[PDB]
Amino acid sequence: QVQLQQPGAELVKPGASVKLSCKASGYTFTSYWMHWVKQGPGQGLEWIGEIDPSDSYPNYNEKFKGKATLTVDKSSSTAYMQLSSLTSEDSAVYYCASLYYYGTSYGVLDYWGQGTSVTVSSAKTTPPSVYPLAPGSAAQTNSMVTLGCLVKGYFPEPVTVTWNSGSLSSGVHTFPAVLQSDLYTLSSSVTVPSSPRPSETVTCNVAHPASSTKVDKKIVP
Amino acid sequence: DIQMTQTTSSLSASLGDRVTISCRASQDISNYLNWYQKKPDGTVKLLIYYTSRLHSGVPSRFSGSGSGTDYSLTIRNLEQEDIATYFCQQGYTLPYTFGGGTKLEIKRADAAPTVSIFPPSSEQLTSGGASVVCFLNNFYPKDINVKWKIDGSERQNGVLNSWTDQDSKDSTYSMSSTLTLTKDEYERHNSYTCEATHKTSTSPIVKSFNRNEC
Amino acid sequence: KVFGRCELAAAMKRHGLDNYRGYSLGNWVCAAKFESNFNSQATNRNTDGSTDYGVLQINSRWWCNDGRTPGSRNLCNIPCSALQSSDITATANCAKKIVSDGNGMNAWVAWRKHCKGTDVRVWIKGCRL
Repeated sequence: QVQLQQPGAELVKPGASVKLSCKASGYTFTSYWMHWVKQGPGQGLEWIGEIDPSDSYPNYNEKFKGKATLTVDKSSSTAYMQLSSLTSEDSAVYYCASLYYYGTSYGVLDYWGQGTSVTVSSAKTTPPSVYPLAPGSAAQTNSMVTLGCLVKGYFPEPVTVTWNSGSLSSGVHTFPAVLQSDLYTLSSSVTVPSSPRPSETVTCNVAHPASSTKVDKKIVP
Repeated sequence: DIQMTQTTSSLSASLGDRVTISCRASQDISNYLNWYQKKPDGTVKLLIYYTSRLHSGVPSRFSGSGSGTDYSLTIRNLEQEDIATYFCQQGYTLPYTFGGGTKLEIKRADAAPTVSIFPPSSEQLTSGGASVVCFLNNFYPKDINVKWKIDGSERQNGVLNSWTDQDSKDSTYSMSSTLTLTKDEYERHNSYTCEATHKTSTSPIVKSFNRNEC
Repeated sequence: KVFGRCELAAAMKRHGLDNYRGYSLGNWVCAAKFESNFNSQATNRNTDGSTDYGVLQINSRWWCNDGRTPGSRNLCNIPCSALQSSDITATANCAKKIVSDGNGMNAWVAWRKHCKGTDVRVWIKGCRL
């Protein structure tokens, strides 16, 4: 009943090309125009193209004329966007959408897809490096101690960080895996009363499904 | 193309107040204005087409208005799922252009960062690594400007931040601000500070550690 | 240029116009008849700066760009010149948006008047599509 399925993630090496795919259902494919919008990191949405399935007729955005290449396959009910010579900047979430129920003059895209997050990186599969963050000697000990970890240099996501196999993890703050030079870096900071440590001990457990390197570091001063 | 501008990138109010998101286009697009809601979920949904027509399915709460170069979405009683980002698009011509968005956020009472710097772990140092982590945690507003300094002067070419979207319990925020020098550089200076400016405090929040600690 | 009932009917079909939005070939060939009688250069000034071009009499306000029309929207992203040609690629596709704008083919008054409701089949009868 109008359904554009679309692959959630898509890792791509730079200099290569990816062929994103949007599969329709619930209506007569060729009798409706397909639309695609890009969402740049921390920016607005950009209209990139249009294509008519029936006569395979693309309608481009001057800007992208050369990056994106609309295409479609009727036997499969699927629109395809091919990003040519992919680069750093061209990493984001790309949406396919339709012009269905409303009159073409309204330009109202309705019934959108979920998304494909293309990530351009040449970094091969790599296991992280977990490091313990123990507070210093100094600091006239206040009611709370804040430990932390620096699970760094991994690729690609995800990575699960948990404290005391869940037991403790209830005052954690896990920061967003930012990427730099083809790799990611995460971190978590637990806050617990002073009374509990070094006595009772806390411990980060890092999970990197890919390398399958289950790690756990001791938080000791 | 036609420039669709939304002047306020983030807007806050509380769950029950009316919110009004603006959108102003470059030329008269004669009521051809649409509003889309992008939830943190990722999905996008049509709310209003042609300036004020509620797309089928939207709660009467959403209201559309304007005509000319000025337009605006106005939520009556802010609620749960309403916390997302709001885009406006024009239909008047090709290429279609959408606004940059307006992110809503639950308004809280102030706060101050609970900073806490960290020296490079002995382990990392083995591999010549040098990351001086600093955690500002539980602050509000999110408007927080940090400043890394190694032995006096500032540092920029190497800092690494990452925020944490408003928490489901209070609001606040938090950010890891890693600084990565090379082993050789770490051992070449001293007195590392994690300087942090943040409205709530008129005097800039400082936190530091000299290599000679233990 | 002038197309032969079948000549046109062929091209129209070769550029996915059959049943598009539920409109069968008959309707697009007839449409072209009482509109331009298969004459590519059939222009028509309007008391509104608009000029209708091509086989299908596509207007220059919303759908086409000719320069001289005030209030231009060029939704088909196409210069009017393209609707006056030896082929109907630009005219076929640009018609696809027009028929996708609300009330079907009633966008073409001649069609509403001389075609709405007849057995359009006759118009392609003999054409080896």
